[PDB]
Amino acid sequence: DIQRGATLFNRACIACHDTGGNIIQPGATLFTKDLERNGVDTEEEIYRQTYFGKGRMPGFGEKCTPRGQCTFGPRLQDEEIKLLAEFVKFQADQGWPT
Ligand code: HEC
Repeated sequence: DIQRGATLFNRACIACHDTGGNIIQPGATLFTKDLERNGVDTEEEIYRQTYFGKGRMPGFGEKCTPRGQCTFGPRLQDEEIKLLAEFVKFQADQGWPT
């Protein structure tokens, strides 16, 4: 559900990945070229990074561990992270339409 994925992305991701970008770390946007260069232009890789995190990208998964590498907010359920990974892949493929 793209409507549902957009809503969840808007509240859990968009402040950092504004319209597909990255306000913290240049080179690590959600655009296809950056995802590709970073080895993560697949739903499975997007899911894994969202779940466990990397660098200053917090992990959101329920079993993300250790505590310090994960969001200090609530964790996301597996189904939510799957929706988000699908949504990011779809948007990146589409070129992040505005
Ligand atoms: C909400 C759940 C999300 C989702 C789906 C993603 N993020 Fe982030 N992200 C942030 C930073 C600093 C990075 C770079 C980390 C590094 O260089 O080691 C990332 C990276 C990603 C990717 C990979 C992008 C790439 O081109 O390699 C993906 C798929 C991704 N994120 C998804 C920063 C943040 C945040 C700032 C506090 C927040 C919030 C999020 N990300 C949230 C999400």
